[PDB]
Amino acid sequence: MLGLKTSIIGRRVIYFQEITSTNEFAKTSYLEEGTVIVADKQTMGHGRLNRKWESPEGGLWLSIVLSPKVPQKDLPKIVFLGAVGVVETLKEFSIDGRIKWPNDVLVNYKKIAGVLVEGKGDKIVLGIGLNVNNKVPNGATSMKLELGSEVPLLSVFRSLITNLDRLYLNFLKNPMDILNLVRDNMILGVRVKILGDGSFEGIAEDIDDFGRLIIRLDSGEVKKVIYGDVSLRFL
Amino acid sequence: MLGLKTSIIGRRVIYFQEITSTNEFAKTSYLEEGTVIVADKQTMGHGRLNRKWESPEGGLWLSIVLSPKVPQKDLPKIVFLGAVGVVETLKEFSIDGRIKWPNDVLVNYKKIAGVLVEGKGDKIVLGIGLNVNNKVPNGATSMKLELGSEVPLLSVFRSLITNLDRLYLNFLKNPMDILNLVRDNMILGVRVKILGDGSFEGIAEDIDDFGRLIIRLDSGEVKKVIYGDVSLRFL
Ligand SMILES: Nc1ncnc2c1ncn2[C@@H]1O[C@H](COP(=O)(O)OC(=O)CCCC[C@@H]2SC[C@@H]3NC(=O)N[C@@H]32)[C@@H](O)[C@H]1O
Ligand SMILES: Nc1ncnc2c1ncn2[C@@H]1O[C@H](COP(=O)(O)OC(=O)CCCC[C@@H]2SC[C@@H]3NC(=O)N[C@@H]32)[C@@H](O)[C@H]1O
Repeated sequence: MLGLKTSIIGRRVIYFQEITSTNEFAKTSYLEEGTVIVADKQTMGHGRLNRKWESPEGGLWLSIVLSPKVPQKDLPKIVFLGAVGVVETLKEFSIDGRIKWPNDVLVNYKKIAGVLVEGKGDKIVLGIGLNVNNKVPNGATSMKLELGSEVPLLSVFRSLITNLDRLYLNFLKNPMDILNLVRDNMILGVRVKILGDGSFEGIAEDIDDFGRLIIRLDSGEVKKVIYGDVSLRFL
Repeated sequence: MLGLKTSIIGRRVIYFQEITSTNEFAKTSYLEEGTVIVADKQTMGHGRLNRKWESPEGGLWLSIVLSPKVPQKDLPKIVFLGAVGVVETLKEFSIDGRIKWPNDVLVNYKKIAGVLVEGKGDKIVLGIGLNVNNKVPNGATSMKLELGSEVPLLSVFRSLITNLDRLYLNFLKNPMDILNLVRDNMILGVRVKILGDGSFEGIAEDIDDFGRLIIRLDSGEVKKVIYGDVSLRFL
């Protein structure tokens, strides 16, 4: 009854009034590629590790099952598909979303969305949490807060699914294309602090051909940060 | 992201762009009570007894998983729950539908919806097909044809699920209530013919406490028609 016209993402949609976590349900259940798991609220939503992701009613909490047939070397770029998809949807609603490498979307440096990709073999789960009309924690913002008025959640869902399907289809044929879109929508040219096994500061210059964040330290040393157990902090 | 407020029916919804039959999928898949299976189009939609149910885009094709902890005796009234639900939704949209025993909903004697209940063991599958914006078979009708305008399909879905949840919750406590609702919304006092072996004709007087159609033959003989492979023609 939703009348989705996408090719892969959105072929099927499983909606829940409440769920523990759409990413967990998607990882655990036997699902077809393109199936979207979405819930009004999550009781055990999580980000990066197992850090809690606030998922109250009013936001868009979903996960997408993917089985990309592209080269193994390209797989790490799925998180960017989610971030760019969110940015494109935000621009459709006239909200200035910008990507904070590697998985966050900010509006005036406040976190409006987070992307979490989890994989086990050939099955990849793309999770996206976007604050729409819900209350948010400190350090965050929402579409409603930025626009000053409520936004139809279903409209945001339709927009995002349409964008993700297009991005995913093109990723299958041109896996390098997404990097261009990321660079064009990412926060760069500013000082950042990279937190991981230790920490260092420098200018976030760009992302390379593998999506690694290129940082120029003050002494001129160039470091390449790869996606993993590393966080980014703006100064 | 649908924000459904129902108690049981609609706690979970599985949407398909395309499916063979929502009833078949509901019967062969483990699903919690209240799960709704809905699709934009069915390629193998079917009716009460070996007949195809045209399910093109624009219509509302869905199935609901139920597991009524009620006496065996009542199980056969589930079809009425669907029929009455459709009648209530149509009324909300300014359409006067009437029930043609035992599972049809007509508008000015033109079929606008059909109900199909299948008990395959543990669960009971309540299937409902309602013509909204889709093209229909000759002699049939749709909400769009009745209103002369495009009706938002999702609004019809929301309305119907809301009505069905209420009817079902009440049914679990007061199983006989549905009968009078059917009587007040069913086509009675007219002549009908029961086809097949032992065929006969008479006036459809009412439905009894078991949902059987009570027919008065011209001879004065009274016959009770049960659910099943029954074919009924208005004379
Ligand atoms: N609603 C919210 N908006 C902005 N920040 C939040 C937030 N809820 C919690 N936070 C904070 O932001 C941090 C998020 O950590 P990360 O940057 O590593 O992590 C992320 O940004 C990934 C979040 C993915 C969420 C979606 S919801 C659908 C799917 N199902 C799930 O269970 N997860 C995914 C936490 O440390 C929190 O303190
Ligand atoms: N779309 C339509 N609108 C009105 N009449 C139709 C129609 N499609 C077919 N018909 C005719 O109406 C009669 C219907 O037969 P019955 O009275 O036995 O049967 C019914 O009316 C029950 C139909 C149930 C349909 C739903 S769709 C969701 C779920 N998934 C399924 O596969 N089925 C259920 C047939 O003899 C057809 O000629």
